[PDB]
Amino acid sequence: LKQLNLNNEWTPDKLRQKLQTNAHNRLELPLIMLSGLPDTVFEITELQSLKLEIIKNVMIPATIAQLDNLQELCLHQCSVKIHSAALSFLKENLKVLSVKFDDMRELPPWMYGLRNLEELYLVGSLSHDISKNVTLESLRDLKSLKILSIKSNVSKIPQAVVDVSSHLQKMCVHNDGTKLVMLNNLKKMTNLTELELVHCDLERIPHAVFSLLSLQELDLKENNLKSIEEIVSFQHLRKLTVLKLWYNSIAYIPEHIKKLTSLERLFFSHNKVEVLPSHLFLCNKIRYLDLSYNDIRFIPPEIGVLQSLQYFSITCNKVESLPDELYFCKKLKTLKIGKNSLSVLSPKIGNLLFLSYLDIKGNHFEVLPPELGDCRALKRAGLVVEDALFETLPSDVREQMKAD
Amino acid sequence: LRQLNLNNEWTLDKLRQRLTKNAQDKLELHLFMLSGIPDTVFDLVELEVLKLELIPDVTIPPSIAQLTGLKELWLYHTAAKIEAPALAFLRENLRALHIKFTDIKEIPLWIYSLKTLEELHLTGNLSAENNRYIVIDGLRELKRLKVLRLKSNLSKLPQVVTDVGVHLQKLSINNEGTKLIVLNSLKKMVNLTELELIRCDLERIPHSIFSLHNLQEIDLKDNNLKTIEEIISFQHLHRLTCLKLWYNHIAYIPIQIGNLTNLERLYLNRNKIEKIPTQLFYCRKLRYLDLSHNNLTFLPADIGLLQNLQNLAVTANRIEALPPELFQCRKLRALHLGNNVLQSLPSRVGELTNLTQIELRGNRLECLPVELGECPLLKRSGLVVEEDLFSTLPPEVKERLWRADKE
Repeated sequence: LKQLNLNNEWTPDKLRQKLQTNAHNRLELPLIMLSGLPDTVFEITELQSLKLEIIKNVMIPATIAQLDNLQELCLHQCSVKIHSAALSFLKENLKVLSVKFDDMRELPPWMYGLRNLEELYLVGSLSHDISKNVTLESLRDLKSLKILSIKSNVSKIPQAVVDVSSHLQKMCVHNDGTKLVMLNNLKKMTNLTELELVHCDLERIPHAVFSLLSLQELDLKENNLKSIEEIVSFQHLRKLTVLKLWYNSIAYIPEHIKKLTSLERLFFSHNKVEVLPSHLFLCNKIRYLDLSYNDIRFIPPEIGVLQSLQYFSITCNKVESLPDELYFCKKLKTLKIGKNSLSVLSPKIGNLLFLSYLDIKGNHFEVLPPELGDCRALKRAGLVVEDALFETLPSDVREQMKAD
Repeated sequence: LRQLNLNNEWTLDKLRQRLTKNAQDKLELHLFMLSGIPDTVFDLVELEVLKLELIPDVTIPPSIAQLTGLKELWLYHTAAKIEAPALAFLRENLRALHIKFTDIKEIPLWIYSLKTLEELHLTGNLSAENNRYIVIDGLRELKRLKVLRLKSNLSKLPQVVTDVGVHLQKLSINNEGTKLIVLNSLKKMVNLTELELIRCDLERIPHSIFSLHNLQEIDLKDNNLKTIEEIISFQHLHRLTCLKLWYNHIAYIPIQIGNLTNLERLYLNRNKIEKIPTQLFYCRKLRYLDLSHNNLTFLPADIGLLQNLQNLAVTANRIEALPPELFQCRKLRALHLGNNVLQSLPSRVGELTNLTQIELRGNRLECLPVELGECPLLKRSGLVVEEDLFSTLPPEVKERLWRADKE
């Protein structure tokens, strides 16, 4: 009767109305707080992604073999059951999975019989006995898994990840105030390329990250890095171009930055840095450097070395002096110097040909120079400023600027 | 009592709301699990498509004459019992008829007596004992037939359809992976204009496809052709302007397609093309080009030749950098560039004005350039991208885009 009601309740036209897209550009069916799964849903064969939210006591029939176009499955806070043909087909076809385990049993045990699975979104929560989750350490049956994002209060990285390190590539963990420990399980990462740890309460960068020899990027989000002294081994991460250490507490930046020059993306926004050294800008390959909402006293002139820079954010700083060598670097596409203690915008600013973005919002300026016309890629939107600074262009310059 | 109750239950008012529109923009009502056709349904006079789907053995009354605009009937597993006045009205009015059946008895015999019928669609296996291509012998009575879709899993085209093909202009065959025995038997339908072999699993092109001179659109959907080698003979097809070779194992494009200069809608998507070559761009007439879900190494420079290109679709292919020659053309309208490995979008997109939508979600897109705001036709619905990447744009240009969007 439940299944008959489901088929009767939801006509295929209603499902056409429900059809939408998702965060991964797939045809999604958002099913919210349903009694079950109708067969009318499986009658749709153009479907690319299924979204089942708190639809519990649900058994997946063979009828899902109708829709071959599935690539993503969203099994959110729902205890789902299975059938043999469904196991075979979702072993053959399903690749992207996004489940939420509000309850541990609301995580079903059959995710791990698959092999074609590639993306996994393990949002939810976990208890103290982390290692007892045999559900995690069955991903040895998964061969194609490449994306793993676990938003949970996970203190110990499981031996599951240790086993699946050969083919896994991306980590995204949100502990939300929970300390992460037992970092040997992240040491025995070998082929991993991306690591985004959020609120893991890692006081120091472990030797786990340096044991990784092919890490494309690292995120130490919401992690209390008071000092950065283990960067000496960071040279082993030759693939490391992204170091997004933002909202952090790095009080000063040492010479150890010379260990790696392949670094390209560098986010130290809201950091505790007081004065930049002479030793950051030696690594000329850096293009993407962030110091947003910091409190730097002033900018030393060694910034002239960073020529291949294309992004230099120091917004909301206490910087009162911008030397003209950052204006000398013309490859600097983005350059955000907003809400600092600077005085006057540089008159010789039109020399920067490739200056796409100059966020200098809230800076205490007096009068804009007339050489903004010489700037090829700076706009009113790009040069975000208070309006009493916008009102300062000469009339012929207004005629040339309203027409860009 | 049931029919009288149904007339009361399904009222004209609720059915006016039930009225919807299809892809052909035609007012239509979908009758699902109805006991019969309510008289409130037949009272409607603005109806264009009446959907008798799963209506058990319903007798059509003469009041169908009230359906003056009625041109489309889709009898889906619905045997229609009809009498002489309704027959006359359907013969004089009705012109398109998509009969879906699971049995020979489900197919009504009066559908072969309609004069004005021009579009006829069959779904359901037609291979049977002592009835193979004999039940449709009444297709000779139908002289106005122009569209004949046969989703019948048939192994060979019937000869009665070949005699019909003198006046037939469109023949689409769906066999669901069954090889249709061509034997160059389609040379009789010289009037054929759109041969859409859907899921025919041919794996080759027979000579009858390029023997007829009247085909403009030839879509070999899921025909599983390994090598596209019969395209040299298609240059005699001056009418041919839409050669949709999607859903095949074409692993490489030979240079010989540069012979076919008349092509406009070359949809070559969902294949394993390692690369579209420069000689492929030798067809400057190409206006619509689809290469989505392919194995391209990159996108060459000779795309600057295709000045008429409007929608270039390379979604989920392997293109690392966008060439400026792509932006050299100004007629681009729908850029399906999402799910790619595009490192960044060049500012030359500001040159594009006809661009009304561009798929930029996913990819390796570092930031969206401000020049996207220079495009007038582009709006928020057109510019589909992640929220953070959209927020990378300056606030005021985003406000401009918002204001141009909502109004």
